[PDB]
Amino acid sequence: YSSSETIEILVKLKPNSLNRIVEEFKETEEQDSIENFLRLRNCLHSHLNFVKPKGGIIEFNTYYEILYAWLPYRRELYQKR
Amino acid sequence: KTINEMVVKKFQQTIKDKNRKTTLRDSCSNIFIVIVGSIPGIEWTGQRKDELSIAENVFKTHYSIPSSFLTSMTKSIVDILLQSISKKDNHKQVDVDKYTRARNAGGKRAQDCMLLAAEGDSALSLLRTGLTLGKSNPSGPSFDFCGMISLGGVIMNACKKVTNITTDSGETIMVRNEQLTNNKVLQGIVQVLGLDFNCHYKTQEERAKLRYGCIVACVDQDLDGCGKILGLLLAYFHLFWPQ
Amino acid sequence: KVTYIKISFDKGVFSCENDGPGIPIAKHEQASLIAKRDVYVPEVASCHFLAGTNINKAKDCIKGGTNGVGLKLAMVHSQWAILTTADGAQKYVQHINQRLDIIEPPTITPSREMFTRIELMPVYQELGYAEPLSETEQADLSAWIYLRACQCAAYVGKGTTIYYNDKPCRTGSVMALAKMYTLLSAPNSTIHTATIKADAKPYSLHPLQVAAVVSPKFKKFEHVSVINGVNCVKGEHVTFLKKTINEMVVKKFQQTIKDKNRKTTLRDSCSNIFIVIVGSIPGIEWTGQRKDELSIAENVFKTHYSIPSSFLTSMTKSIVDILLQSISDKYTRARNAGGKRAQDCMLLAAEGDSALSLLRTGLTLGKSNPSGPSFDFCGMISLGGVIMNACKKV
Amino acid sequence: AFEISDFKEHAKKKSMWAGALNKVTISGLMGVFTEDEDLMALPIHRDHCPALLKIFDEIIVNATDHERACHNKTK
Amino acid sequence: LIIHGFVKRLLTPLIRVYEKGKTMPVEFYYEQEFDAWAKKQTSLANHTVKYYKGLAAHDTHEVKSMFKHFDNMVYTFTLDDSAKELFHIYFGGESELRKRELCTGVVPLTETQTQSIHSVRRIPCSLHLQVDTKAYKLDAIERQIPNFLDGMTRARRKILAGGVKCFASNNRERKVFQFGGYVADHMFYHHGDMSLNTSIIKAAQYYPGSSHLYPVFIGIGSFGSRHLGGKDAGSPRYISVQ
DNA sequence: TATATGTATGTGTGTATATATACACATATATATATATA
DNA sequence: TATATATATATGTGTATATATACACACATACATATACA
Repeated sequence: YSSSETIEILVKLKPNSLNRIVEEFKETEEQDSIENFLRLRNCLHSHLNFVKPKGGIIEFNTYYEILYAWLPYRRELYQKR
Repeated sequence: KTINEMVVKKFQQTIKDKNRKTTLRDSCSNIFIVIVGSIPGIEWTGQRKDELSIAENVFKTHYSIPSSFLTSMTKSIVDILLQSISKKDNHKQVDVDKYTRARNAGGKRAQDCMLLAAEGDSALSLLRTGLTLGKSNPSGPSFDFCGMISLGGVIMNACKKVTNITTDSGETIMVRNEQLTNNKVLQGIVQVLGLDFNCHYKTQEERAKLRYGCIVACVDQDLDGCGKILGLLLAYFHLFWPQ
Repeated sequence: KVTYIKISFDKGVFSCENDGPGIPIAKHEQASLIAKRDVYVPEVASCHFLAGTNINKAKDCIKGGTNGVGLKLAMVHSQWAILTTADGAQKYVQHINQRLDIIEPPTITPSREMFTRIELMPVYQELGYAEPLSETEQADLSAWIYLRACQCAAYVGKGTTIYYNDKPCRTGSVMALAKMYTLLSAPNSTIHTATIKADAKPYSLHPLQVAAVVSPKFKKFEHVSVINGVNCVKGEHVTFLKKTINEMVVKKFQQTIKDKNRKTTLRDSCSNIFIVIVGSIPGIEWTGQRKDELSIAENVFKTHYSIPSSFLTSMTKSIVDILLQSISDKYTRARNAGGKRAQDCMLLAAEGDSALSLLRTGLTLGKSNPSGPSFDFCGMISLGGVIMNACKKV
Repeated sequence: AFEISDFKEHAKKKSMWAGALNKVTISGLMGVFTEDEDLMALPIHRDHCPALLKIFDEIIVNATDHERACHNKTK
Repeated sequence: LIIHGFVKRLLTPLIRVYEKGKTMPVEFYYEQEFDAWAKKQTSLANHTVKYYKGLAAHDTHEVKSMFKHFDNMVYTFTLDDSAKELFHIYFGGESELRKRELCTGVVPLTETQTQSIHSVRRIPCSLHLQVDTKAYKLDAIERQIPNFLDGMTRARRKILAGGVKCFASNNRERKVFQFGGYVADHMFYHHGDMSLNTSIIKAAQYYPGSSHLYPVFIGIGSFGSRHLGGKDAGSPRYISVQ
């Protein structure tokens, strides 16, 4: 029953199966049993691999490295304009 | 070979497909025969006598199979052949291409559902965008009583791929062409609405046996789409079901 | 070793010559005691029924011969025949005439040659033919013998050339045999190949070579078998392949079909198959002297042999394609492709269709490029965009 | 070694006379089984010896041969 | 068969340059060779540089002059003993060999190897895999991985430059295929049209969960939804950008 | 008879490489199909 | 040999639908291959 930009999904269960879901799809403290049943989490796993000026791959470890590499180019561009 | 020759003849007779070619395996794979008696002058391929040796023409020249037996046999075999023609090649299948059914098609409120037949797939993208205004349009339609299907570009016309045969009973009949029979779009839309070619749909308990009871053509407004293919769609429904 | 088998058929006369050790040029004691005169081994081998070196066949023996009868059957249907055999020190010539009624005494000379030759004229008239053979009978018989020689050439070892009427016989592989049999029904077709091996001796000593074509225009199942050198037409080796292919075909048909209810049998599975099976099987038996049908327990193959899965998969794929099809390119051949000057030819594999337009424009400058190439030795084919790699898919 | 055989030893050693002299798979092997006053022809899915069945067959066909030979006769 | 001379290839120009007056063009086979050539010049005001994308872009006099010298320009591959390691690096199922190789650029080709290739007219497979295949893989990294300054690839940078140039006078709408023809003409794009139009479409999209949170363009028409992942847009003759 | 444990497939994203198909409209020509003649 | 069908092709300017292949890697689904046993 979804909208154009809003999600609304409706399942139907056969009777007396919620308790089997709870005892069968186990719950850790990182994800719920209902979320384990209905595929309701994912990992935000990154691969920060860019190209650099004058050609060539460069591989960063975190987004702070990308920001700190970005800043001096803009600084020098203001100086020359 | 004798049974096969008769089976092929009567199969092409009985079939109005008139093109399919069957061989001896098709003819004979449903047969169990017992043959008992004496044949003078035969020879064998060894002491075991597994295989007798003879010129085929001995039987072509001298023997005749009674025609009543041949006829009975051919009848039984062609009955099975037509049953396998109604099955096998034509067994259980699936929905049609680029088709979104409504939730209430062919049910207790079947008559109050629409088929919004569009021209391609970008139009169906527009219709999917618009039939899913969830709470921003409480007065608009949705998929509870509306469906979608594509017209495949330009409709084939049926007003010049069909022939009249005035029967000797008096009431004339209207036979389609093999090209018109095998069009995917028209086969798809007569599969969706559940139409019938030998029903005139004159009373209401035979119009209640349609899978949902109106077609709505959502076509363009340039003359290529409002004039041409809407006219050919009107011509198709005129030529086969004007009621 | 036997390095050649020369077969000839000309003006009715039929001849066959091999070059291993000859038949022993020696007196046969018991045969002479029976005949009350001097009888040598070739005379026993050619004129004494139920006589030969296979009366006591081993369970591992893969020779076709077993009965000590075949050669005398040839002699008994010969108006005249000549057995010549040499063992490296002597040559032995004996003439056997009038359907084994006149057995001339042999002539023995020194020779350093080593070979065996049977040369004979059949009794064509007594057997229903014209005397001499008509144009059609002659052509039919030559074609049939030529076929048998091609079959030998696929069955025989790799140091042995098969000649028919002095030309060598091309078909040294089951693939060659498959192509020969399907040149008309299905030219330019895909040949599924397998070497069916066993793990226990004696069977592991004798792999079966198999080539199969699968075509929608094949009307019934069909096999050609050379087993132990015999062109036999019935045997449980065929059924072994049929049943294995069928089990896989049924599995993948129910998988691929979302109908999920239809039930097909072996005739559906196999009626589009043509198979050639060539090789040796130890311990088989026959249903008569003709050796039309070999006799064996089916479990011999269930226990010992395995059909490679790649062949089964390929076959099942082709067959299931046809099944679903029944329910419901870009190659300019060169003029000299596959002939006598086939190695003088190039194949200009282009990348698309506009490239082929360029190349066909270029290879037709007939007199603006008199030193250029043309379609007499050059073909064209499309690479279809980007080639699949095999290094990640093997 | 080149050997000369007699009929007797030959027929004991060689399959050309009656078929295989051991059990092999015989395609289409059938038998008659009685199920409560009904005869049914059923497959025999077990290897058997063709020569063994042939020795029954040879006598049986000799008997039916005699029957045809005498059917238009006094005895 | 690679040992015994079975795999062969032609050798065609990639760039021809035509001098005014003279009757012989200058043929370059690699793009960086032409770039190093054309940077050396001081006045390229009367030369006509022709890029030949595929081989079906070759005119009639050019194909006549290429087919008068056909056997002059066919080459043959010779198999080395060091070639198995290079065929396992470039096309094997282990990616870390390919990461470890492809840091450094392509090794330039020496003079003895050049004269040997152009004289005895044969090619070692390893000398091919360490120039052509490696230059391709570096090019594909350039085309398919973003720059960390602007965040956009090569194609999207051409599309932004051509969009600033196109809509300068007034911000009047264009179609997708007409704007794609513009950015393939003025930004010197040397590839197909279907991929460029797909790039323009996916550069214009904006829905919850799209790639771009701050798109370059305003899309006008049907540009797809969350549900089919933005794979349910219109054809490029229907939809517009701005 | 459950358990792991090492095998094998399988879509998916952006930027590339090379192709495929249905329909409308008029009129002249065509090649095999058909009665009934007999 | 005849009079008669019904399907079949090609031209320009139009209307609509598509599909393999490369490249990396986190993730999902399918056994299956043993190893204690039982």
